[PDB]
Amino acid sequence: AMGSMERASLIQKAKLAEQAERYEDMAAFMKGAVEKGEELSNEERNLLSVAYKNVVGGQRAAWRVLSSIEQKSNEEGSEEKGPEVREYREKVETELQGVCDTVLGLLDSHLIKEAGDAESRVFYLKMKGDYYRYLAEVATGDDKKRIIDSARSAYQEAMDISKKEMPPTNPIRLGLALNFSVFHYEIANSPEEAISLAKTTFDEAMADLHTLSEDSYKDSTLIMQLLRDNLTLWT
Amino acid sequence: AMGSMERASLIQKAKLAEQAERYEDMAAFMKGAVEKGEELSNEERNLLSVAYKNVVGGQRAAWRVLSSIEQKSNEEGSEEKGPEVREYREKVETELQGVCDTVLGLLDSHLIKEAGDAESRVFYLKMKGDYYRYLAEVATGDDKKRIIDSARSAYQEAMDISKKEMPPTNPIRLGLALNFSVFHYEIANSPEEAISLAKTTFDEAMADLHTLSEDSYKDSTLIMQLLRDNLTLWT
Amino acid sequence: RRRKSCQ
Amino acid sequence: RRRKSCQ
Ligand SMILES: CN(CCS)C(=O)c1ccccc1
Ligand SMILES: CN(CCS)C(=O)c1ccccc1
Ligand SMILES: [Cl-]
Ligand SMILES: [Cl-]
Ligand SMILES: [Mg+2]
Ligand SMILES: [Mg+2]
Ligand SMILES: [Mg+2]
Ligand SMILES: [Mg+2]
Ligand SMILES: [Mg+2]
Ligand SMILES: [Mg+2]
Repeated sequence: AMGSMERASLIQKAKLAEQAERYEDMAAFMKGAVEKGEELSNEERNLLSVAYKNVVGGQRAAWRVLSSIEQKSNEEGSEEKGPEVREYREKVETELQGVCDTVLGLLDSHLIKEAGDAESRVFYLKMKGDYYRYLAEVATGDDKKRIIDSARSAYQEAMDISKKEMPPTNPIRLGLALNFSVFHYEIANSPEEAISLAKTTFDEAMADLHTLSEDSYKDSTLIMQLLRDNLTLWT
Repeated sequence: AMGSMERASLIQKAKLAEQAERYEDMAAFMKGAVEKGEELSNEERNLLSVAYKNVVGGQRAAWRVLSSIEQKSNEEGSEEKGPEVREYREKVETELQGVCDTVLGLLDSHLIKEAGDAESRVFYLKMKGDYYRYLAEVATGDDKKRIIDSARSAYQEAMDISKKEMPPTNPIRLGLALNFSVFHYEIANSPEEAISLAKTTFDEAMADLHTLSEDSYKDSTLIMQLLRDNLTLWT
Repeated sequence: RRRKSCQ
Repeated sequence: RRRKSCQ
């Protein structure tokens, strides 16, 4: 639907949509920009991520509300209210899966294969792990283990690159470690791995802060605090 | 699209959508329920109003953000950035107008004509004034005066009924007066009428509070405080 | 401070 | 308190 709009206009409108908190529009504009076939700059990758994280975040929050109602509906002593709660949870779930499949499709056609620099490749592989993680959050069937393994594999490739090619304070590296640690805790039933990863990431970043400017220090310490927040919650 | 779903299931799902903060879904479910052709109960009217107020409220907020950017873009000394800001403001505006036209269409086919009790009739005529008011907020052309007059006329009919048939503390009557006062202030360039209406509404409600239960007192005083907030802002 | 309408 | 991920 965005094929007739200039790439630069799509990027401009994505930024306007962000200012207006119109994240569905923002995501549609950024999808259009990706489909122009050119690589994304750092700023453009961030716009893509912000847009879809906000869209799926709303869907995930709604899914959790509905899933909890459905759970309570199926306890002993609860009254049969019909198929409606399940139907509506399924509707939201299918829409969420559709957004995840769209993002994964953009990554596969063809953002990842053209991404050669560590900053872009790690960013996109992190995103791939994230959207498989969101699929795993709602999965229950024959392919659930395979969805979890797809998330794990993308995160692991991103980790391997990030450790070789980025400093331990790099914000992308830090955010990847944060999210892979959440994957371990919440998805893979591996709380010890989650804690170990968060701790080693935090400690290795702390030791590298001395190399940074004031502005980079602020960026890195912000994400380190998210790691610390999880460690405090989990221990 | 909701023609195959039971009325009761649409109402149930509207309530689930509210809990999940999925207001677009909530509005679609309530539109489906209205289109079943039966009158709405008090609770169902409130669900319809909540759903569409939240949808259009998001659109209005986005329109104001974009309109302000467009304004700044057209000041002296600003740099030509192309048609994109105007285009995107127009896109949001058209979507907003579409929602208003949908609500007005439900009211006209056939909620108002079947509404005989004061509580339903005043409620729907207030809604008609509100959605014409939202159309007036974005109007600039040959029909703008006619849109403003349509809002005025609906509000005035609702006021006439409410004064004859409802006590001065009735929450629907109070909310109608609040919104008609905003219409006067913001739309009709009549700040004195807006202030006079808010003041007389507040004072007449205050004199009737003695008749109310604790719970009704809480309901009425909440809306009276909104009138007071506007009077404090405007004087 | 934005004026109030009936929400 | 909900755990943090990268927002
Ligand atoms: C509390 N409250 C909303 C603020 S006025 C109402 O009672 C109401 C009145 C008219 C229409 C819809 C809602
Ligand atoms: C601050 N912040 C988000 C919290 S980790 C980032 O810098 C980022 C890192 C990776 C991917 C997207 C954003
Ligand atoms: Cl449904
Ligand atoms: Cl547009
Ligand atoms: Mg399903
Ligand atoms: Mg390349
Ligand atoms: Mg490097
Ligand atoms: Mg227009
Ligand atoms: Mg009737
Ligand atoms: Mg009466």
